[PDB]
Amino acid sequence: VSTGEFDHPPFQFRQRHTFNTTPLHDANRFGGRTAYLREIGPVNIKKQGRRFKKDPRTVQFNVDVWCAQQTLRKRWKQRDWEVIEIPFRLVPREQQRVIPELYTDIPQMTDPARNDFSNIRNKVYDREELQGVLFPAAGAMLYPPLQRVDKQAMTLDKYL
Amino acid sequence: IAKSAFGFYLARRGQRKYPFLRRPHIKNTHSMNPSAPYFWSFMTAKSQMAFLPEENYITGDWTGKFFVSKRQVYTLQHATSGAKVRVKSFPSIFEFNSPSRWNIGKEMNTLTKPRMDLIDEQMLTKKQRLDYVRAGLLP
Amino acid sequence: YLASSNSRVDTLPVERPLSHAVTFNSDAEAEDQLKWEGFYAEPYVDQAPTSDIDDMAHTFM
Amino acid sequence: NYLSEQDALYLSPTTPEEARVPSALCPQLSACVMVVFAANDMRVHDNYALALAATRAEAAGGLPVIAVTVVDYRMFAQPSAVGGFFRQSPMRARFFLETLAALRYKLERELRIPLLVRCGRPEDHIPRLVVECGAIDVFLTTQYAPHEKEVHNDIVEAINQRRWVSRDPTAGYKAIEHDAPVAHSVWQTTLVHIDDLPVPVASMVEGERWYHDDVTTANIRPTAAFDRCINRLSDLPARGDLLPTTGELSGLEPPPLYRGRAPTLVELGYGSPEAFIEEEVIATQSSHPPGEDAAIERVLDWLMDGGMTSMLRYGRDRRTNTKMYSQRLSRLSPYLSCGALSPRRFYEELRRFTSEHLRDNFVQQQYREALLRLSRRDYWHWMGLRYGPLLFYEYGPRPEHTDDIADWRHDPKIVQKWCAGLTGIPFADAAMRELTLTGFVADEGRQGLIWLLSRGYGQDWRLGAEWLERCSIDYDPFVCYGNCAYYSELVRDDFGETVRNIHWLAHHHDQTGIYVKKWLPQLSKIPPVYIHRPHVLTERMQAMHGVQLGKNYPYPLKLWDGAQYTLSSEHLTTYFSEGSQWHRKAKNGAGGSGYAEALRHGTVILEPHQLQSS
Amino acid sequence: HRALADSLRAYVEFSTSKRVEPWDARFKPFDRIEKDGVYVLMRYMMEEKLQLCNYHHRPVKRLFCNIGLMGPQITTKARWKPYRFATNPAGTSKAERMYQRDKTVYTHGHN
Amino acid sequence: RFPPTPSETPATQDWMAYTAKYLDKQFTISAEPAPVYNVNKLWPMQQIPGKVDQTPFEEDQTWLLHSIPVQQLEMHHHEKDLQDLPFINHEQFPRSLEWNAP
Amino acid sequence: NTFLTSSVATPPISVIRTGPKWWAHPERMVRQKLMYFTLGVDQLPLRRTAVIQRDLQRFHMCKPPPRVGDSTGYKRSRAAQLNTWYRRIQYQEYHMQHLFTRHVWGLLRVYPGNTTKIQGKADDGYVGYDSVPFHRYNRAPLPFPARELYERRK
Amino acid sequence: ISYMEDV
Amino acid sequence: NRPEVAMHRNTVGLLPAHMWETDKKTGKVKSVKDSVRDYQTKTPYPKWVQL
Amino acid sequence: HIVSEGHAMPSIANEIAAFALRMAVANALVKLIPLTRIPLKKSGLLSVDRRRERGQFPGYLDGKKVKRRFA
Amino acid sequence: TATPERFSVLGTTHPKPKRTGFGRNNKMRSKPSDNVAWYDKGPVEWLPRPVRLTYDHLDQLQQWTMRATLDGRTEEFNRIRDLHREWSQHPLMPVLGDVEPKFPLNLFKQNHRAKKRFLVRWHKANTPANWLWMPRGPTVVTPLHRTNPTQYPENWKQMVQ
RNA sequence: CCAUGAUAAGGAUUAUAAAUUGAAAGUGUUAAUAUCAUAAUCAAAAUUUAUUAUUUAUAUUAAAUAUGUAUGUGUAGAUAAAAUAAGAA
Ligand SMILES: Cc1cc2nc3c(=O)[nH]c(=O)nc-3n(C[C@H](O)[C@H](O)[C@H](O)COP(=O)(O)OP(=O)(O)OC[C@H]3O[C@@H](n4cnc5c(N)ncnc54)[C@H](O)[C@@H]3O)c2cc1C
Repeated sequence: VSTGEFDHPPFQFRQRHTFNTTPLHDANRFGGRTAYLREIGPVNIKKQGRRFKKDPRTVQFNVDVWCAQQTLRKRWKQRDWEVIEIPFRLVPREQQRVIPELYTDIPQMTDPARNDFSNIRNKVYDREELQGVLFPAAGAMLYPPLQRVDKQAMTLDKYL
Repeated sequence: IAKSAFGFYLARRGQRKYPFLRRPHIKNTHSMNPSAPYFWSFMTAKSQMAFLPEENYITGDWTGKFFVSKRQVYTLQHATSGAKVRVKSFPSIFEFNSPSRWNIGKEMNTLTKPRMDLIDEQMLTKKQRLDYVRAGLLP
Repeated sequence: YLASSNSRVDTLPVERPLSHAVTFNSDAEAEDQLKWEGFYAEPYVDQAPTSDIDDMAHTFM
Repeated sequence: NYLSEQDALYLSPTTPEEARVPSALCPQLSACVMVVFAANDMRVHDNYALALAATRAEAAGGLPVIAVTVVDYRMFAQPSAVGGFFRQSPMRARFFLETLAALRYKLERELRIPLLVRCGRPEDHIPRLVVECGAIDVFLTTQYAPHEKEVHNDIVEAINQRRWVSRDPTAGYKAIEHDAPVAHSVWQTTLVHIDDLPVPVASMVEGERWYHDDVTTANIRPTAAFDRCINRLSDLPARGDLLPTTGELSGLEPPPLYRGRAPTLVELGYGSPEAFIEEEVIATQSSHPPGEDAAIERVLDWLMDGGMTSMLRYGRDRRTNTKMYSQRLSRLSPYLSCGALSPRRFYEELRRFTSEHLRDNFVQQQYREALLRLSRRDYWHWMGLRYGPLLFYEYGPRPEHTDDIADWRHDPKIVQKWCAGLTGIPFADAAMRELTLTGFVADEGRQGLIWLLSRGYGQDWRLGAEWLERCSIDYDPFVCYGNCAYYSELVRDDFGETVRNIHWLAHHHDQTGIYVKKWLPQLSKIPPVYIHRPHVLTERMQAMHGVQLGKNYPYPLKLWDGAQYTLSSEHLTTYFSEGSQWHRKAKNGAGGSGYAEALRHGTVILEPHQLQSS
Repeated sequence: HRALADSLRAYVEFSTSKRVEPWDARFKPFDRIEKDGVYVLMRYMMEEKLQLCNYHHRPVKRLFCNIGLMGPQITTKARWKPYRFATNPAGTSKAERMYQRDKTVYTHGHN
Repeated sequence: RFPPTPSETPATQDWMAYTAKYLDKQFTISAEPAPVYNVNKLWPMQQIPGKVDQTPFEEDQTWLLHSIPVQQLEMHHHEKDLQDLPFINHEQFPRSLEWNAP
Repeated sequence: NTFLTSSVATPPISVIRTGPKWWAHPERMVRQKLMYFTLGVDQLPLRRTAVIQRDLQRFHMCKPPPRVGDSTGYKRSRAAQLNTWYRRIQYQEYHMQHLFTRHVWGLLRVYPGNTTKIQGKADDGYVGYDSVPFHRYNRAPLPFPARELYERRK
Repeated sequence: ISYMEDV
Repeated sequence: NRPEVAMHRNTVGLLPAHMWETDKKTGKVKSVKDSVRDYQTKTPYPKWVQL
Repeated sequence: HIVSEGHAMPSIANEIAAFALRMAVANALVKLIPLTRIPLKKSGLLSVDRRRERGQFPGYLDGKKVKRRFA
Repeated sequence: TATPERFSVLGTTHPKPKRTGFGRNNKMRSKPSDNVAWYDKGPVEWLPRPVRLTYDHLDQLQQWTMRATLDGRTEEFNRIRDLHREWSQHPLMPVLGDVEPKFPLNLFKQNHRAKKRFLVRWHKANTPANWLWMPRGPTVVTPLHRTNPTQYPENWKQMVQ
């Protein structure tokens, strides 16, 4: 669910800047990208104006591609991780299996045997645990080990 | 009022709206539209690597063409050879009697003005002359 | 603000405010008071007078 | 200070190189016939002086033709005789400047005749410009108004002997010194030229009816010959070096000093536009754009729409009451006043339209009524010429007819309220609002306003006349002052329209109240019974109709008898006093537009007058 | 042919000539005094290249993108003057300049 | 194809390398610890190895400030061009839209 | 702020007669209430508008009441009086919104649209980067920079 | 009747 | 170069000043001289054509 | 839990969709508890309104409800 | 090709005269229309422009009022509250017979332009300055708002003992 | 040219209800009258003609070739549309 507007408003009478009504291409709809489809000033239909900006189909395609670019940039913002190849033997137990290609089988689970019901296509491993396998010749551990917090420890949250 | 055979056969049906870029009779009245920054990207092939159209070359054992095609793109040889170059246009034809080097690489339809500003004062009727005067096109 | 002479008639006559009865003996009197106060008047604002209709009739004749 | 700077720049004993008319390369084109455009005329389609210059140049003499014009600084921000009104309000000055710009554009782009604009005294500028340009013959139009007849006489006298001026001291110089000119004056202001009237002006019988009789037998010169003479200027050669360039046509750079620059309103001495701007509701949807071509288009569109009903209702031979709210009436008075549209052109166009649409039997009556109106304007011109300076004196031109008129009285508060339009009479309010906001108000509105000021209240008629001069953009001196005197009972002439009461005019012309409702929409709820007398309403009716006297609608200036005893301070609602809205309207605090506005908000004042507070 | 030569000349001269600052001095990023804010960064880091790009809107926006130290602040928060307002010469001080441009030049609104 | 790929730079791969080369020249570590295996920056797309190429832009500004054109002429599909238009839907056979071909 | 185009002003009757579309829209109403609350003044006009408008939209679907027909016209006069009173209350709310919005923009150093007035430091009206080369209401030219209503430093 | 006020 | 990519790379060297006559008072192009008879080139076709 | 069927849109934050959700919840509650039917039916919760947006028609200028220009 | 200075037929083409009017059919004038606002009547120009308020504006206002409260500057708060007190009084109920005028209806030819013109002019005249229905001035009594800044909670030090 | 017929547009009184707000009175092409009739798209084309909703000032020309014109106080006259999932008494 998104609150943004994916649809280009239909062409109708000239829209005047007022309450409830704004110009169709007033630098605010669909971001500032409407300048690509903006033709300012009074224009003679007889011998002025590019028709591709007046074609509803083309402007709908352009706003669709702009929305797709927004979605792609936000997805890549989410994608903080990177993918590294491992030859199937240094991977953890949860990966020593056959993973079907994307959009080819039922969305798999990460070993539901031990009450782990995550998505195998979305699980992300941290660098600390895989530091040894990723840098066999590094010698000294360049990345410090991840200091895990003990849940059984008696801390302030447990009402000391 | 344009006079042609298809005028009687077909009907304009008023100011009907056609699909985008799909009008039946193409009349590129904007071929001669000038644009200095977009000189090489207006009414011309999009890619500079593309070869010249087939209409710029002679294919078979021809005997002679009265006029060359509009899409034929002006080249250096058109001016250097000093031959006869003609392009079909209203009313009859336009002949390149002033060979210039500033139009090399542009299409002849782009060079020729489709909608000529000149208005004939001879074939104009009394009512039509009055209409043109009222519109301001004629004194 | 100018005044007006109470003895001689000035060149510009200005009407004094009208007096209306503070008590009404009859419902007919109350209705007349409302009618002449304009309570029962249409709130429409005149934009074209009957003179236009009369001129149309005269031209038609 | 701007006038002093212009005098130092142009009127110096030696003209600087930055302000020099370029020397003609052709010895035969060195001489050029000159024509000067006055404020009376700003047209080139029927002006007599331009045609005479064209025919003289094509006959012999200097083939080039040079057009000049001078915008005087003495009639824009200077105080009037009394009341300190602008001789031309900011609106009128804007209209005049726009007309001048349109005329200059037409002259320099169609006829290719340069128009040299100067700012300052025409008597100082014109003869020196003629000497500098080496003009053979200088043509102009006859000016016969006060402050204008004298400048015309000074100009012709100076150019007769090739006299000069010298900066501030104005030391006249001789022809010999330098850094056969003859002046021709042609009469073109009136519809019918002098010497064409069936009776001489000196022996003309005093009365508009007799002139209406005369004009039927009078003849009007056709404009085709003059149009041909003007058109010949296109083939006639002219000085091309003075033609405008593309840059100065577009306004990228200021025009060269020798070609001149039109003055700006701020520099002319107005100073505080926010004080003089009026923010009120405008009801009329028709406005007159400056320009002779615009005037011609307006005449053609009015004839096509059929505005003859304004002249006379169809089938009504008797003259009928006008309707000011309507858009049908022809608003050509500003054009006729500014000279953009010639009365001869108006008459010939109207006669052509009538001849075309002669099938209807009433168009002849419409045409004759319009010709009667034009003849009335000409009659007022002749009356102004007959009276001369005697008209502008106190108590009108003819004091013997003003025995019944009481002694004039002067009240700054009363005249300020009348000018602002805070009168209790809705008809007077609407007339004043139209006169102030719009370019002009109708004839009935002018009559009502002037009668209310002069006779209704007792204030001096010159105050109302000068306010009409300030506001009405269709201002003609003789016509305005003569009508003011007639409707103030200063020129008491029989066999003419009777002077009528303000109440009479309101009840007659605007009976239903459409005009009053349109121009004072806050009174829209008032029934047509009480539209013209909102003062006579009880508290109950005021509450039910949503208008409170004083708080919302002002009380009338002239109260009824006994009102002073029964009215308290709260109801009166003084509008002009210390700390009031009118006082704080202007940034400098000197009140606002109205009484002594030229003295209060005038940066440059040539005359001292009297300047005192309250 | 004559008009095409003139239009090419005018377009090249317009492209080479310096234009006005394309950023609005009335909005959040370009509001600080010239001695503070993003103006210090502009004057001490990217001042040299602004003269080389001649203050055209596309190169200045691209340089602001590439310089970093601003992030998305040039689009999410910053605003720029319109297309016909950003093409005025270096010193204009007048609104009506855009209508003073030559009309016989067929440069498609590029002075 | 657009967007065009700008010319590469040596030490723009990571902040460590950028600081080491362009900021101080005294940074001890040359670059971030690179795993011995191959890292696919653009995971869905298999790009030709040894070729300089970009990745989908993280920032919004570059998306609308890049040299990305817009649709001007009619839209052409590699297969849908046989069907003239959405209005002129050319169907060879009156088969079901949910029909399957086993 | 983001809307810098010259705008056309509709009559207050035209604004009010619009139902829960723009004038009575809950999103705009709650935004105005939040602005009033942040300023710390009571929302009496806004609440008086809301209590009328929610009942109006609740009863908009049903038919008008059957009436025998008042000879004196008292019922019609009372209905007109109530309608006018509600309209004037909504007028007061509209004016309050259009005044406090300008005041808040002036306090926050927000440049408004073309041809509008902020009582703080812009009484003539603000015109900047308009399609016409003049104020279009004073017919006076404007400098190439729009204007500087506020100082530079924040 | 939607809103009624004592004053 | 077209405007959409980089106008700043345009330089005066691109313009052939000898092809047209330039006004002195305005910098406009008054006229363009003939460019056919005086034009001499050694490669009307690319050198690899060789007829 | 609510499952959307028919025409799916990103944001359904509109009064029509809210009415549809209300009707679905009321019907589910009636099916779950029988005696709940009386208050909901008397308050009109269960009643369905047959109103729908006018279908497209190219003869109209916008396509829905406005004709074309007449001289 | 050495463009000759003498064009035979190119110049002689009856150049089109400049457009006279504007708008529809190039015949609209430059009259001051009904869109003109009055910047003198009240702090807000009448027929106000459609100003729309955004949540970022609300956040900026919250930050500004936080800064003002933390810095102790209360003159803006006092002036805002006084302005609200002056403009936010309860409208008195109109007396019987108070109704805004309506435009007459005709069936043969309804002029919608005049219909909207009358409404616009009437509302333009109906400025907030002359809104007699809304109580204003110092003579009114407001038993809902604090009359002076002295009794506001920011001056709490005074009310002691 | 003329050479029989035939479909359209054009809302004013049969209503709530378990329901649709588009008509038959006729619109170029179609089936009997004849008596020089080769007028027909397969591209790149020639406004003078009633019956047609165009994008208005942060970012603007890449693929079949596709619009260089008109900034001028939301501005005369004349005129168009809607009471159906919308909000009007
Ligand atoms: C106090 C006063 C001052 C006036 N000042 C002027 C003035 O400065 N300029 C001016 O042209 N008229 C003046 N008049 C005359 C009258 O006001 C105008 O003729 C008319 O009202 C202008 O509006 P119109 O063009 O729509 O009238 P129309 O009747 O449509 O115009 C017809 C033309 O006839 C002439 N005309 C008609 N009636 C008169 C008249 N009574 N007196 C003189 N000429 C007339 C004018 O040239 C006018 O333009 C004045 C009248 C009065 C009572």
